[PDB]
Amino acid sequence: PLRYEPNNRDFACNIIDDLPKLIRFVKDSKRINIVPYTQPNSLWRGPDED
Amino acid sequence: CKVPLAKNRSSKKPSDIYSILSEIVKSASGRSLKLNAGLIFSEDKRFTHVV
Amino acid sequence: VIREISTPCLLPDFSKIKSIRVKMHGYFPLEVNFTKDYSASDFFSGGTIIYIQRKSESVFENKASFRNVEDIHVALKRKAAESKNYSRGNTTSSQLVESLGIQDLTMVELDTLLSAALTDSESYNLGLLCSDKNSGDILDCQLELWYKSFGPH
Amino acid sequence: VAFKALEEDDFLKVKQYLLKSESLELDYDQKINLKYLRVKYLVKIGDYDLSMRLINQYVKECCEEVADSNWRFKFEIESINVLLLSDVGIRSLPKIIKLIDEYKEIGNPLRCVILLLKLCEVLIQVGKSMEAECLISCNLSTILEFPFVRKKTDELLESLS
Amino acid sequence: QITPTRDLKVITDELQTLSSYIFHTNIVDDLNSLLTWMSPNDAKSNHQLRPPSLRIKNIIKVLFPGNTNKELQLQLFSTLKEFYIFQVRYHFFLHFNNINYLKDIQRWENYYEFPLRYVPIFDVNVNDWALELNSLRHYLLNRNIKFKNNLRTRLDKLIMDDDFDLADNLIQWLKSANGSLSSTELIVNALYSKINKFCEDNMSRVWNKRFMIMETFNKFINQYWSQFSKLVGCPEDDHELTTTVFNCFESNFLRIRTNEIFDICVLAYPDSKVTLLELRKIMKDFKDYTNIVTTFLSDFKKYILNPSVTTVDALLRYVKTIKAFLVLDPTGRCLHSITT
Repeated sequence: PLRYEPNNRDFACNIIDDLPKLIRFVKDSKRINIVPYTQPNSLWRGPDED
Repeated sequence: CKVPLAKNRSSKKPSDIYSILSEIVKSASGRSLKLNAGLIFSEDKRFTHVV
Repeated sequence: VIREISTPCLLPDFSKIKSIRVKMHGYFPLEVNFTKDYSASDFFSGGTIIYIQRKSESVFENKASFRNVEDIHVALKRKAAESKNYSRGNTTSSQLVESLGIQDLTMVELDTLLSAALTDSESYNLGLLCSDKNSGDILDCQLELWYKSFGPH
Repeated sequence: VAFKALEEDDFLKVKQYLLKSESLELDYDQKINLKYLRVKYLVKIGDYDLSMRLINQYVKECCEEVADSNWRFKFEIESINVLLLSDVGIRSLPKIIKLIDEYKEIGNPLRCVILLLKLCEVLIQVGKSMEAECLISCNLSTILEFPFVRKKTDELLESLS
Repeated sequence: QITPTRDLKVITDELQTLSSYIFHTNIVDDLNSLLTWMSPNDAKSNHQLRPPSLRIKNIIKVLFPGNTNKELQLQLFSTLKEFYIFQVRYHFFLHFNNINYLKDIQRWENYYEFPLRYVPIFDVNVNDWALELNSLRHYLLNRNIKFKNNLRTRLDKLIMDDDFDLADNLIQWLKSANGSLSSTELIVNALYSKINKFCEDNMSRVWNKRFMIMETFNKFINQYWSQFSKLVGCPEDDHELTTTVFNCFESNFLRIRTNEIFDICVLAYPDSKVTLLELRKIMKDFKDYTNIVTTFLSDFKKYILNPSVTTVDALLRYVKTIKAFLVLDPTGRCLHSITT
C-alpha cells in the first residue's frame, strides 16, 4: 500500500483526475450500449467497497 | 458610484463522459429564506410545534 | 442603552438607531455611527445586509515580535478548533516559508544588501532604519550591522 | 511577428510597431496583447520605473473593467520579474505566495511551476541557494514536462552547477 | 535597545591612554593581561573556568577601592563595557553556527559571565547585561531555524516526561528573549499533546462506568493543573481555561468512542450501554452522526459481513447492534441507513 501524504514541497499536481474518465462501447443483442470504462484488470484491483 | 457585487466563488465528483451529456440533454428539455429561518430562530423546537 | 443581540435578529426601526458596531474574535471590528446627515434607513436602502472583511493570520504579520496579546484562552480555543478539522504536519505553505527561513522580510533584504563596500549613502540609510522612531525587529537589525561592520570576514 | 521579434532581439522592429499601436483602432483582445507587448519590451530595455508604474495600472483595470483572471495572472508575473531583476524580489514574496496556495486549489500545473521558478529565483538572489537546490531537486521531475519553461529551467541549472 | 560600538582598536587605545594618565604606572601590561582574561577570543589567556590569581584580584581592588577623576572613571567603565560587549558578540558570532541545544547557550552564558563575579562592571540598578543577553537570544531564535526546531522538540520532550522545573526554566528563557517563537503557542501545543496522551491512556478500553469524563477531568486537574498554572503564570482559579479544557476532554472522548464504536456496540453491549447514554448527550451535529454511521458500517462490513462468519452469530451480533443503536438513537434514522 502506497502512502502519499500531502507535502508542500511536492508541487506535482495531477490533471488526469480533473479530466473526465473514459467510457466503453459494448454492444449487446438488442442494441449498442455505453458503459463506464474499467481496466481489464481493475475488477480485482478496484478500490474495495469493504 | 459602482455597487460592485461580490461573485460567490463556489466550489465534487468528476463522473464520466456519458453522464455529463445525459445530464445536459435532460436539463435541455424560499430555500435560502428557510435556511435563514433555521438560523434566525434556534435553540428550541417552538417553530415546528406552532406550524 | 446598549442592546446585545445575535446576528439573525430584527433590529428596531432605522430612524431610531444612532450607531451600530460589530465585534467578534477574528474579523476586525466595524463600527458606524449615524449622524443627522445620513440615516440608517438610507444606509440600508441598497440592502439590509452589511459585509465584513476577513483579517489575516499571516506569518509576515508576525515578523519578529507579536504585537497581539495572544491570550491563552483564545489560543487553546483556536487549537481545539483546528484539531476538530484535523480530526475530521507540514501541509501548509506558511510552514514551508517558515522552514525556508525567510520569515523576517527586512532582515533577509538587508542581509542581501550588506553582502559584498558599504557606500556612505546606504550606510546612512541603514543607520536611519536602525534609529527609526517606531518599527519591528529594530534590535535584530542593529546586530547585523554590527556583525557586518565588525564581525569575522 | 512582433513577439518573435522580441525573442530574436529585433528591438527596432517592435519599437516602430508600438508607434502604430497608440493611434490604431483595435479589438479588446488585440488591445491587451499590444498592452502586454509594451510591458515586455520595456523590461528588455532596462528602464523599470515607468514600466512598474505602468504594469499595475493595467492589472488594476484588468480586474475592474474586465474580470479577466487569466490576463490578471499573466500581467502579475512580469511585475514579479521586474522586481527580482532589480535585485529586490523580497517585496514580491507576499504576492507570490498568495498565488501559490490559490492556484494549488485550482490545480493548473503550469501556474504552480511558473510560481515555483520565481520562488527559486527569489531564494537564489538572497544568499540561500542551498535550500533552493534542495527544493528544485525534488520537483525537477515535474517541471520538465512544460516546454516553454525549460529554457528558463535549463538556464538555472548551469547557474547552480 | 541601541548599543554603541567604537571598534576594538580605538577602545583599546583609549583604555591604555586613560590608564596611563590616571594611574601614571606601568599597569598597562597588567591591564592587557586582565583584558585577555575577560576576553573569550583567546582561550589560552582567558579564565577557562578557573578563578584568577592574587594579581588580578588586587588590580580589581585597586580599580574598585575629584569630579574630573570621577567622570574619567565613569567613562573608563563605559569603555570597559563597550570592550566586553564587543568581545562577547565576536565570540558568540564565532560559535553561532555551533549552537543546537539549550544547554549550549546556558554553558556559553556561564562562560561569558564567569569573569562577572570577579569584576563588577554592570551597575545593579541598570539591567544592561540582561539586555544584550536577551538581544543575542532574540537573534539566535530569529536566525537559527535548526535551533528553533530543537527548542520545540526539547520542550515537547520535557513536558512529556513531566520535567516541569526545566520546562519552566525554558519558558522563562524564551519569554526573556521575546523571539518569533512565542511561548504561548508552545504551552498550548504542549498542553494539548499532554491532555491527548492522558486521555488516550485513561479513557481507552473502558466503557462500563458512568460520568467518567468528570472523573478523568478531575484526575487530570488534581495531577497537573497546578503545575500548568505555574508554567503559564495565570491564577489557579481561571474558570474559562478550565471550561475550555473540559470541552477538549469531551471532544477527545467523542473521538475515541467514534473510533471504538464497533467494539462498543458489538462486544461490550449491553455492559457499555450506559456510555451510550452519555454519548447521546454529546453528539449534536449531523457530521457526527454521518461519521459514526460510516465508521460503524465500515467495521461491521469489514468483519461481520464476511461469508466465512457463521450466519447465526452474524444475525445475533447484527440484532445486538440494532438494539444498541436504537438505545443510542431513539429516532432510528441511523437504523434505517445501516439497514439500507
